Amino acid sequence: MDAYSTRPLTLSHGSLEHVLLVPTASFFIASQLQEQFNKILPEPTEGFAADDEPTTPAELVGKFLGYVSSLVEPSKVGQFDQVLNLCLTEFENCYLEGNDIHALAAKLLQENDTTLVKTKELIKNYITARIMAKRPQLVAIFGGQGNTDDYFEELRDLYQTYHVLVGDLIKFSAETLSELIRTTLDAEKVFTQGLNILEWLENPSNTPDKDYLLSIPISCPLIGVIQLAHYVVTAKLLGFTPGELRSYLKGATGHSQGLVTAVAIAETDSWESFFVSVRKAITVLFFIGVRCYEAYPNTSLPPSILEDSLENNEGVPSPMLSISNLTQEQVQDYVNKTNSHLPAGKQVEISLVNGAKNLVVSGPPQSLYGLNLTLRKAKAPSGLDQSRIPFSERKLKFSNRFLPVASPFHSHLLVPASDLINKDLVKNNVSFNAKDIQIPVYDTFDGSDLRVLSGSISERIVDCIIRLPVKWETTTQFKATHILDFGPGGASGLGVLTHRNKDGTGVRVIVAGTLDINPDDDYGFKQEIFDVTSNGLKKNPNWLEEYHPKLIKNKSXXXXXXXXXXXXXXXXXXXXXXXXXXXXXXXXXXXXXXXXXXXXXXXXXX
Repeated sequence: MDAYSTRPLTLSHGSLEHVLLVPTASFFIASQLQEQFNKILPEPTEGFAADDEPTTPAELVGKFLGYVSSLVEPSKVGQFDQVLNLCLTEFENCYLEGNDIHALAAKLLQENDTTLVKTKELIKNYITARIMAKRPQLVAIFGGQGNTDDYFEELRDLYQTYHVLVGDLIKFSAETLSELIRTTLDAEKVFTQGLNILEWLENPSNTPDKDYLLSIPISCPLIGVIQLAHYVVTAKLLGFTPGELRSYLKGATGHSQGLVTAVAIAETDSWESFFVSVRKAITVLFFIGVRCYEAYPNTSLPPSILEDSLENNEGVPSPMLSISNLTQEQVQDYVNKTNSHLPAGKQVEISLVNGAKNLVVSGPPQSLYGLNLTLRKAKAPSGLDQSRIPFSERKLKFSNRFLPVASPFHSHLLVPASDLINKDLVKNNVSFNAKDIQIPVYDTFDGSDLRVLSGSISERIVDCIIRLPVKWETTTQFKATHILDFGPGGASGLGVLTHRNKDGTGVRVIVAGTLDINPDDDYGFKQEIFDVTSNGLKKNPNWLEEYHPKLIKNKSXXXXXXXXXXXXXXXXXXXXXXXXXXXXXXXXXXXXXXXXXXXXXXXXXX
């Protein structure tokens, strides 16, 4: 038959072995849902309604037959089992020819209309119907506590897009976190919304409110599942085990809420050493959030503070505030004045030095709001001063919107949860952290190899989160060519903010999403291809320093140009060219042939 509706493509007439089963296909995608989709095709042509490109209905039929299919592996009768295979195999050498159809997402971003939200289904209509009852240098960086204001819906846009690669691990894990609530007693009263996360995925109706999805021991453990499930995605996409992913690594160093996710994943060989090492990751972040929340509880803020936080567009004043693009220890004076008027119980300290400019500060939120008060002083409303002597008298610029962390990590006041949680991690049998880490993971501060046990390493894991300053620049210090990210949420989580720090080097690609913004950090399809290694600028080694010989060996002649306008005017600049220079000559009053016949009054003496 044919892939109809104005862009025809063949779907094999089987000569009475498959011509008889297509009447159970031909009207079947001729539903009114595909037939009210086709009067929109003449005048507002193909803005919607796939058939926008002739692959898009053949995968929509490849959706539809495979989704009203047998739907079970003890297969409902072979009608809805075998013609799926031919409706796969026909496509299998029609538009990919090997090369793993995430490359066809690059083909969708180069040939037809620029759709991504449509592209996500034709991933899913392939890969889910791929499993319907037939047919089975690198530095990793882990995110966590990013600038990602939902932190959960990307898992919702993981389970929705992917059902093959993630449906296994959730059945263990989503039970397992609910299998931990009764263990530590009175953590239930810390967890007053219940941990059946499955129905949060099953419906957006009783998916809970996002701020209480933003409460810390809801945010911190599931984010690690996203930085675990995507690692199974590429293992399932590249046909690999995690050891075959751990074989192809040289970095594997991530942020605070993903460093310990990178810790257990380095000593992970099999799929069978996987889920036993997932419990290294569940029982930390579950216990991490429950210990610090008891140390500093959330309080309802005085709403007198809540007004002026809106006019400066700082958002909710949640106790984590970063600054933008000032040099350090200027603002420490403003810390020094505020910590002077503060008593000892609520003094304020700077957590992070992430990047050369941005500095994260954590502490009590009133005093964090109190820091804004003197930082609303010395701050311009962004008026232009590059006209009159910018680099001598400037009033500077800021951007200090808040961060939605509901427990002030990397601080000093939250000491007793540190020594308490490692008792809790002693309590269950998982605190080995032996030498079995293969890839040299670097620290979130001063990246030692960390196979220097007699550290009892599942004790360092927590003061690295709640005690320690990070200084993220010296965390990297790599020798790579490209960099993995597993940023939990968008093209925003700790990949773009790392990108300023490195130059002359990698064009790093992340796994989450399929967007692009510029040919700087493009992603979506570099994980699943061949014969296209984009290594961009080497602005150091490449473009550096060289003089140069002639055809018969000279020196070029010596790069230092010269061209003024009140000295150079005549044949007394001719001698300036006589030694070794790049002489220019203009602005000689009149241009009425005088200084023009005079050009050859120094061109013959040149």
